[PDB]
Amino acid sequence: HQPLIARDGPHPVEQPVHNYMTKVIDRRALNAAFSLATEAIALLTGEAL
Amino acid sequence: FEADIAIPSGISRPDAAALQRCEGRVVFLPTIRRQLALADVAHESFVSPDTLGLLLAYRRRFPAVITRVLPTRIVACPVDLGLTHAGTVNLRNTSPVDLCNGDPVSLVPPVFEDVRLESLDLTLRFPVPLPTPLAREIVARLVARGIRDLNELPDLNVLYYNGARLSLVALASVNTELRSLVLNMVYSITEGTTLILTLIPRLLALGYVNALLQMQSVTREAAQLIHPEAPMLMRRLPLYEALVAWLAHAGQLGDILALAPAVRVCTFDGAAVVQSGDMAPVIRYP
Amino acid sequence: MITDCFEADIAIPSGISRPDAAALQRCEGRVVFLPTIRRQLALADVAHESFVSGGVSPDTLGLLLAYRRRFPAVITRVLPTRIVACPVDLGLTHAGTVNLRNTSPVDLCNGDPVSLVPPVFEGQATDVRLESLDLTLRFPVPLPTPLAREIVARLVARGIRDLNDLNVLYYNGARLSLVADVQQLASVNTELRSLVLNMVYSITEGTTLILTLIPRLLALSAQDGYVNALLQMQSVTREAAQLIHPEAPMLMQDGERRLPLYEALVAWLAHAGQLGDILALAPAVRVCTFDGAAVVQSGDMAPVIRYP
Amino acid sequence: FTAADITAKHRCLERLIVETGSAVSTATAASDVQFKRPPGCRELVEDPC
Amino acid sequence: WLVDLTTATQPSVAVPRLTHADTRGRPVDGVLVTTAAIKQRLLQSFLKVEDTEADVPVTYGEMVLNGANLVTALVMGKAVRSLDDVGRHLLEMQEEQLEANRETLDELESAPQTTRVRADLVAIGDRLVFLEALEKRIYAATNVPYP
Amino acid sequence: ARHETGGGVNFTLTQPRGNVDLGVGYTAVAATATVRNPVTDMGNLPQNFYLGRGAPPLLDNAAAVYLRNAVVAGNRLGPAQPLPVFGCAQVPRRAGMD
Amino acid sequence: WGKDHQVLRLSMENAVGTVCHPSLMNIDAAVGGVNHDPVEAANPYGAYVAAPAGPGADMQQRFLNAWRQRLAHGRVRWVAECQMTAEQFMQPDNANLA
Amino acid sequence: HGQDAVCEFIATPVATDINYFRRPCNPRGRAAGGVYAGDKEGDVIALMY
Amino acid sequence: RDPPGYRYAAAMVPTGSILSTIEVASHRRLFDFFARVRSDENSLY
Repeated sequence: HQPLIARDGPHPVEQPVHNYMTKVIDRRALNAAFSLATEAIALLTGEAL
Repeated sequence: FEADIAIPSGISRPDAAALQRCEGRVVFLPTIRRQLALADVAHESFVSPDTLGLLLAYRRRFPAVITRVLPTRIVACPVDLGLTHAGTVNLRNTSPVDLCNGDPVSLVPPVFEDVRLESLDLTLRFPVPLPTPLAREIVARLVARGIRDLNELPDLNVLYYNGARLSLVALASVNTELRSLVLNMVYSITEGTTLILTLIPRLLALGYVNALLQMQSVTREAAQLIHPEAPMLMRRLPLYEALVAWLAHAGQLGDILALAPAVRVCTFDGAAVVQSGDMAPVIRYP
Repeated sequence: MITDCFEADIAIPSGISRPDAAALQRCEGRVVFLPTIRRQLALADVAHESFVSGGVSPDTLGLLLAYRRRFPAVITRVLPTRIVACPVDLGLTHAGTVNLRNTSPVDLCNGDPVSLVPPVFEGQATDVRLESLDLTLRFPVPLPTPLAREIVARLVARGIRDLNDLNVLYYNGARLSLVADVQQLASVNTELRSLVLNMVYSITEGTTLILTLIPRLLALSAQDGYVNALLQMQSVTREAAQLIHPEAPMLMQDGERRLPLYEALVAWLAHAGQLGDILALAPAVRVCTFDGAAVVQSGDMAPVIRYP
Repeated sequence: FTAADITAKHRCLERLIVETGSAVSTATAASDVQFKRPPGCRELVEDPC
Repeated sequence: WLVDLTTATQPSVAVPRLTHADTRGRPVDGVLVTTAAIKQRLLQSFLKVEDTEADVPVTYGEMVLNGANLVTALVMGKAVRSLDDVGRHLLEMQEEQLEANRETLDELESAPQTTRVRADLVAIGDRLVFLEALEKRIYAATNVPYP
Repeated sequence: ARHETGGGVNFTLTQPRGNVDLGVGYTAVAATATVRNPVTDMGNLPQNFYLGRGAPPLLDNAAAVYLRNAVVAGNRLGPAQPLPVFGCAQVPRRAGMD
Repeated sequence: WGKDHQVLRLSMENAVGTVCHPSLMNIDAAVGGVNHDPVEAANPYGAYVAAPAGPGADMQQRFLNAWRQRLAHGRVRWVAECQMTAEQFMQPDNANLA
Repeated sequence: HGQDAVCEFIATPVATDINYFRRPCNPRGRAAGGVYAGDKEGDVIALMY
Repeated sequence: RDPPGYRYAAAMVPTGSILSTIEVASHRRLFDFFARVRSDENSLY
């Protein structure tokens, strides 16, 4: 909303003004990389035990 | 494997329907990466190239066939990697040529006749997926038309494929768009046939190679050499350094003009002939 | 798996000194030419002593000519008793991401196909010699294809000088010089015959139309700055118009139903445009990094996807 | 000199002041001498010019 | 000059979940971020630290679609942040009265758990400000450059 | 996600997020304080155009080749290898910078 | 002053790579583009050259007699501009900037 | 006073501007040293000679 | 462009107040749906 201040003429009279608006989100992400090693696959699975 | 292409927000009602219209159409993405922006796909990212420029840039970039198109992101499955992972992806014809079963399919820049997103202010030029026997003919016709426009014929404007008439004419933009190919094809021949003309009379050395040469040139090449030298003449010419710059140039145009397939079409429980406008079940892995 | 990974096993011998066994683990992704596609080979079937003919060690030109008789394989993993490799000619991996290593002084880019060359460069002919077995391994040099089409053109043209300088390149501002070396006559005549059979086959009756268009080009090159930058300062067609005034034949035999210009280009592409593949070997590999960068530097490993 | 850029930009001031802090460099500081920027990476720079 | 960093901006909506504050309870009005270099020069001379350990909320917030707000996501195709309230007060309002200043729905949340935390508090003019340089906590021996 | 290279199995991890500026007007301000090392040396490096292409040459191949050589030669910048048609022009690489 | 506090020198002779490029005698993009809208004809006194008239003497009298009104129509461009001070010359007083 | 520094003399052309000497310089006429070089094998000499 | 007008029934019950007050129209481009009203308007109802 916006306030007013009255005035004398001959200024044309001013009326209350209401501002409406909406905003829109913007989308993002993050990234990281975990990589294992080959043999580490064997051991965890148990294949090399 | 599948990559995502994020649509930036602020899409109108027809432009969001415009990405819905191009369901299974080809997209080149620069690097295989999980997140990727839609500016990288667009025609603005190619800087603007002519049809010699786009054939270079379709050899550096990585083609992906668009699968399901979500309102927030475009999902793309690349051909070199995830198509060895995912077996069959649908792909939509845009060509005027019906794809038969088991055709090696290449993609060609749209020389014949292009979705522009007005809210985003970028254009998306897609290639035209037509098979490799036509792809080697249509480019070879359009280069050969460009030479007869450098002084046409009653023929050469008409192709027949699968019983159907093709029309390359449907033009003055096309002949100037494809012009930097023509200036390379004319250069790569006329520099070639003069080095042959400057080295066979230079050596003609007889071990058996000249016996292989002149017998194969017996009224075939030496008469072609003499009829060229009749329309010619017979300091030290910089000959041996002109070989290098030609072989580096001649071997380069063979890779632009190769137009190698990516796609093979193994249809199953469907028509053997995929029409124009329809989708074709598409694989690249044996 | 058998179609995806078909992993040849170079067996390592029994007695290897730790100076030489640790030399193999420094050679993780390099290129090994398997003579066949057996699942069991030996290092004596891989090394440079396997590469020799009877008493005749091949020069750097002829050493290309027996790469293409074998099967280029990238080593994937070097166990202490054997060395595992993936032959490129079948299929690389399941998901298909193998690693080379740049032994070249040249960086790569994404999408660049990789042609491999014998070790031509100066200060680079680097052979791992296993002194505890007497086995030298000439690991080849992987390069981008606008280099290997140029180097093979330098090595072919230098031998044809010897039947009667050239040895300096530039790649991205890096002056690199290749080794000027003696070249054997048996290797050059295989290269020399491979040109002239392929060039003369690339001439057809349509080519006499195109030779009329030479003084059009010097008429055109003085106007456009592109053709003026296309021809060169050192071309032949700039001299072969001022000595050559050709004229086209007016009629041709059945000259209405045949296409003169169309038959020349296809006969050109299938014999002369193919020719850079004929002298060298084919780039069966290109580089597709996922997330790192656009450029794989020298010495760093590089992810790899098969190339049609 | 390029006209198609100056004609392109909009005339809101509220906006430009935000952008010419965060705007994007034409050159690169990673090259050997100085280059048009490769397509890969982006250097936020403030051009008062 | 620092007084002109801080007075040129216009405070935003008041969410009384945050409540970053002193060990006195005076709430923190803002944040500075500098390099490690500038931070000293300001602390040596130009500024004084009015407090050391700050009280900080712990938990995030959570918006879950459980409830009638879910059905509308599926059936209606839309969602409203808390519809279990807006949906309510569009009933009572429909009956009782009119009051311009109302009880803001955001207000009625209970406070998060606040703990003790160490960060420099500085008073530039009238407002307390977290004065902070992250390049040690973060960006330490990670190769990412400091934005 | 999950991915595999050279036997190594990559795990890549993403979280999506979103931002809104819930202030009306300027809620934040950047201010330049000091200056570090100016990165670009302030030098005198002239620009050749002979790197360039798209300028129709002068009609006499005796003069064009005369100039090009008589300028591009021994130049901090101008092309090492004469301009390839479709490659990238490359600038000589210096032995070392200061 | 250079970066490192050297006195550096820049001069004409470094202008070569720019000027000496043949492209400065590239025009047509100009003349082809300034003639878009048709332009008038001034007193073409410097813009026209004739074929030599037959008589040696009578030639100039022919000249004067035929060109009288031609020199009385407007004023000769290249002479009027002789009195323009530089500062006067740049102002949009002389339409001949364009 | 103390041990005497041993001067030496390198002959140079008379033209070379003194301004090469009004800030610390290398006598040899060209900057030597590995510090300045790049990463390549031939650099250190390439700078030198 | 798709600038859907905001939802008055929801905004009838706000989550939290704004704080600073400024002429808003001075800088529009931050927003999407932006509307001025003089003292009242018919579409509000």
